[PDB]
Amino acid sequence: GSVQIVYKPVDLSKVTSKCGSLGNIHHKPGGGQVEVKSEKLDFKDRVQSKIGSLDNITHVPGGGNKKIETHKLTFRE
Amino acid sequence: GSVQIVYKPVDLSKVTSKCGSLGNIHHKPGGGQVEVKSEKLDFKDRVQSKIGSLDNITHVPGGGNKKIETHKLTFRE
Amino acid sequence: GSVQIVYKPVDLSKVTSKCGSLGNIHHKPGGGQVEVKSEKLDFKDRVQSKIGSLDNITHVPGGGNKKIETHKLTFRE
Amino acid sequence: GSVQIVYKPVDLSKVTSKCGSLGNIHHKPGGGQVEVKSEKLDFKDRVQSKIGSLDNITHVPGGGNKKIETHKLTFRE
Amino acid sequence: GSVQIVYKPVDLSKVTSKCGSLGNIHHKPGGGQVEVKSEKLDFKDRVQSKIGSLDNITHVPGGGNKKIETHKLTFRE
Amino acid sequence: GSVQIVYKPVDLSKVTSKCGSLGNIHHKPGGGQVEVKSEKLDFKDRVQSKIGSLDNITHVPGGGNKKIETHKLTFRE
Repeated sequence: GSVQIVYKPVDLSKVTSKCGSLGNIHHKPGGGQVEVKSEKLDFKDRVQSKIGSLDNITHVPGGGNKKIETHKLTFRE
Repeated sequence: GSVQIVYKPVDLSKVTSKCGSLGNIHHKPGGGQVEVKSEKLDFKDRVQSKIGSLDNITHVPGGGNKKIETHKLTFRE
Repeated sequence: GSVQIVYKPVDLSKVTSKCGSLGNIHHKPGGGQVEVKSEKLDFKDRVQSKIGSLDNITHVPGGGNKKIETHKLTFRE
Repeated sequence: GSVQIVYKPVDLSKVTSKCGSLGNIHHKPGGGQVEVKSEKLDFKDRVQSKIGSLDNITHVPGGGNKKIETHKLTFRE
Repeated sequence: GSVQIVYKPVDLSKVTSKCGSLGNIHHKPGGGQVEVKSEKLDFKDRVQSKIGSLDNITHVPGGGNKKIETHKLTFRE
Repeated sequence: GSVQIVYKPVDLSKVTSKCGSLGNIHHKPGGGQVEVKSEKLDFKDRVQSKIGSLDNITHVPGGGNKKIETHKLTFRE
């Protein structure tokens, strides 16, 4: 029993963004309140949690192009 | 029993965005309240949770092109 | 039993962003309050948590292009 | 009296020529005579002149694309 | 009296020529005669002149792309 | 009287020529005669002149791309 595998993906792909300008951008979020009251917190076994936040963000990329690839090859016996 | 596999995907694909300008953009979210009251929190076995947030975002990419590929090949016996 | 594997992915991919200008950008988030009151905190077994934050961010990349690749090959017996 | 002028022409123009081949080209102009007889020549005040020529030309550009722009802004008082 | 001028031309223009080959090109101009007879030549005040020529040219550019721009801004008083 | 001028031309322009080959090119101009007979030559005040020539040229650039720009700003009073 002979197994022969060949894996030749050939990728010539271009992700591009030509952008003349971005210009003025104003972010004016109003002030807020986030009150939380909890008596107990028994976190365990890979628990990820957030308890109380106010997130203000201005993410402005001059081209935010994102390319994600994933190659995977699994062989058994 | 002989198995012969050939894997040659040939990709010549272009994701593009030509954008003359973006210009003025105003984000003025009104202030809010997010009050939460919970007595107990027994989180376990891969639990991901958020308890109390006010998320203000301004995501402005001059070209936000996103290309996602996934190649997968599995062989058994 | 002979197994022959060849792994030749050939990638000629370009992620690019041509951006004439970014210009003025104003971030004026209003002041807020994040009061949290919790009696107990029994965290264990890989627990990651945040308890009380006010996150103000201005992430402005002149080209924020992100390319992520992952090659993986697993052989058993 | 206040004058405010903004001059933002945004040009994203491409002049291109894809040409597989040019190949053989033969120029065989027959010999000629250009006899001129003039008694006087009183040239003055920016006079440009040619008196007697035989012009043989072979202008072969592999892409002779020519882009000409002109921006002009004049302000008085 | 206040004058405010802003001059932001944003140019992202590409002049290109992809040319697979140029190949054989033959220029065989026949011999000629250019006899000129002039008694006088009183040239003055910026006079440019040619009196008797035989011009043989072979201008072969592998891409003869020519881009010409001119920006001009004049202010008075 | 206050004058405010801003001069921000942003140029991202590419002149290019991809040329696979130029190959054989033959220039065989036939011999000629250029006889000129002039009694007088009174040249003055910036006079540029040529009197008797036989110009043989072979201008072959592997890409003869020429970009010419000119920026000019004049202010009076």
